[PDB]
Parts: sequence; structure tokens; C-alpha cells
Amino acid sequence: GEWEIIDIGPFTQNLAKFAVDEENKIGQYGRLTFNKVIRPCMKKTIYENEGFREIKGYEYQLYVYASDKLFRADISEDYKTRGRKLLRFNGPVPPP
Repeated sequence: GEWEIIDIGPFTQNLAKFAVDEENKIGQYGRLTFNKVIRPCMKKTIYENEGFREIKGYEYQLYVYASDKLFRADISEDYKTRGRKLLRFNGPVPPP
């Protein structure tokens, strides 16, 4: 329910590589290789209680160049398990 912009350093690079790896498993456009993550990187924090504040998890929304094409990837991350899932991977999209 709450959003912020985060940096595009190693953490974000790694998330984008995760997205590329997960997309390559479903392979609905051949096999891709990670080039770069670009700004902006959005991080949504999902809370138990619009009001109350235990964090349930997150979503990251990234712009990722892979095999020279620009994609929008959304990744969920569960707060308790720390487990991540590729939610969607759409593109080519225009540059933000």
C-alpha cells in the first residue's frame, strides 16, 4: 500500500537477474541475457493494516534491458520467508 523509489545498485541488479532467470524458465520469448537495470526502480511495501503496520511483503517494479530489449518486470518478496516470485515480465516497453 506504500511506494518508494530505490537505487539501482547491486541489490536491484540481482533482482533483475532473478527476473531474467525466471522468465527464461517459462520462455515465452526465447532465452534472454541480462544487460542493465535502469531507473526508476519502484518498491511497494504491503502492510497488514492501512492503519496498522506489520509488513506482509514487497513488490519491486523494474525496467530491465535483456538481450537489448527493455522489459518491465514485477517481482514479489514475502516478508517472512524472504522468497521471491516473478509476477510479470512485459515488453518491449518504451523507455521511462
